[PDB]
Amino acid sequence: TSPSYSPTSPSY
Amino acid sequence: SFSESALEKKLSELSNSQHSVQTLSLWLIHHRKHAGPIVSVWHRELRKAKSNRKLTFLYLANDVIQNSKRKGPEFTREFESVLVDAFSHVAREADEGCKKPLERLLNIWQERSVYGGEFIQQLKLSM
Repeated sequence: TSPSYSPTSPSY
Repeated sequence: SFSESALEKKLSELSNSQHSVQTLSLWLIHHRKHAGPIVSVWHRELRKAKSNRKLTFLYLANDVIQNSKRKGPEFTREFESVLVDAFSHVAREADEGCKKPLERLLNIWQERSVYGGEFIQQLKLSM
């Protein structure tokens, strides 16, 4: 199972 | 190739993983031309999903709202007329559960200022 999504992962 | 009924499928298949959210969110921005229909069916499938996946839908929102901005203000624009409902909806049905992850998503939203101050409010008080 892959790592869980993190809302911050998008590039800011 | 965009098709509403395919989106409903991908949505049905959306898992919580960092990969699932991030490449479904890429598919949607490929079709930024279809932003209005995309959001309207997200809003419908969101409200149909069980409570353990409602959060995950809001995390799809996040990754498309945030990454669509290098491409144009389509999904940003489409989602605001919806998010006050989606949040307030997911606030409830979190009846016997935790609204800390929703209150953080609002905070990483006013922090990065993905939306604007008066709209981060109303998003906060929708719950």
